Amino acid sequence: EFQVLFVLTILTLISGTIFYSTVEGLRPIDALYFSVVTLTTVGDGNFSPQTDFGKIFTILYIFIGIGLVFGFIHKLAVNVQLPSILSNLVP
Amino acid sequence: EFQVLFVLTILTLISGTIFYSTVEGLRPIDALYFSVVTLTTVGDGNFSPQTDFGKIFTILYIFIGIGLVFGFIHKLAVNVQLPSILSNLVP
Amino acid sequence: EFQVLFVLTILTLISGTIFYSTVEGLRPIDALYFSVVTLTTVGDGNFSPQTDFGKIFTILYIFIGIGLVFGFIHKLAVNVQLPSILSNLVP
Amino acid sequence: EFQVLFVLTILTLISGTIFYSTVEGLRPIDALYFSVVTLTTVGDGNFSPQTDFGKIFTILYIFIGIGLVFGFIHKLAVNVQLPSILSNLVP
Ligand SMILES: [Ca+2]
Ligand SMILES: [Cs+]
Ligand code: NA
Ligand code: NA
Repeated sequence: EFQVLFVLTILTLISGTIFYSTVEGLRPIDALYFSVVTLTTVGDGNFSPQTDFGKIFTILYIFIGIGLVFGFIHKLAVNVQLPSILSNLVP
Repeated sequence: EFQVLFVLTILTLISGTIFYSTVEGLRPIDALYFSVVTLTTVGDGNFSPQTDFGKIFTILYIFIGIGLVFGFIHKLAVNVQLPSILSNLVP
Repeated sequence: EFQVLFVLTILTLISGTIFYSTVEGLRPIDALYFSVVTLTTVGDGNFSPQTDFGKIFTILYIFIGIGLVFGFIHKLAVNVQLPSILSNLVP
Repeated sequence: EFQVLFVLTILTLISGTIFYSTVEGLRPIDALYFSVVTLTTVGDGNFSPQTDFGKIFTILYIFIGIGLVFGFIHKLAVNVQLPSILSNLVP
């Protein structure tokens, strides 16, 4: 579950990294950063896609990627950080 | 369910597209982009409504549209991407 | 329930409106707009508090106000828009 | 529960405050502010990490910290503000 959500999140972020570095001309790390803050809804206060292709892609990317990213965050905390903390609350 | 949430999400986005292109003078694609990142809470780091009508509309648009948009995202992932992935996890 | 969440959301937004217009010097509508996009997590890409008092207040405002605002959105959609749409799905 | 989530949220914010003030050169209050709006997904419309170390750290910080911060907000409202309001609804 967590492994598949992890793999799935990685693939979605790789696609965004390739898209923004190619179409929007961002350095790969900046494309990855933009993909991450976009799908987590944090957003970036400096950059917004400048091309129409970039705007359309971003719209579709958000709708398809938000659910998955939050599912991963949802499990990464409930099935990986909770116990590591819950079990660690046992005297 | 997914079909109605899909239709309902589309109508909400069409209203925002018409509103921002008319009152805030945005090109339609930019108005659609702003509507999408606003209702998904991603936000835009470059544009904020410049008119008071735009600010009031945005406030009301957020309260009314956020629930619907996330319900759609909630189903688009649970009832359309999960199985397509879950059923695909079957050896 | 919806009435109390509505009243409670209004009071929280009035406090933010008074705070930002006084301490950060924003016009009331801009202070209300900032309060709304902050508590809904949309954010504003143009304005961030400029004073240390404003930054501290914003931090506390977010932690205390986010839960309430989303509870209101949660009910405004589940107990006020769903049926109005659900009951309207009945042939 | 609320006490542990409170302590855990504080430690996560202290780490971000130390990181951004050191690597990104922000004044401590600005580093704390950035950490808070980032983990709550509000975002900041003015500042984005300028260094690659800062961008990578922010990506990891978001994935690890978002779940915890929202769990805290989730309990701070359900187990600390609801009753204080619910019990106060009793004539
Ligand atoms: Ca900006
Ligand atoms: Cs945001
Ligand atoms: Na958000
Ligand atoms: Na934002």
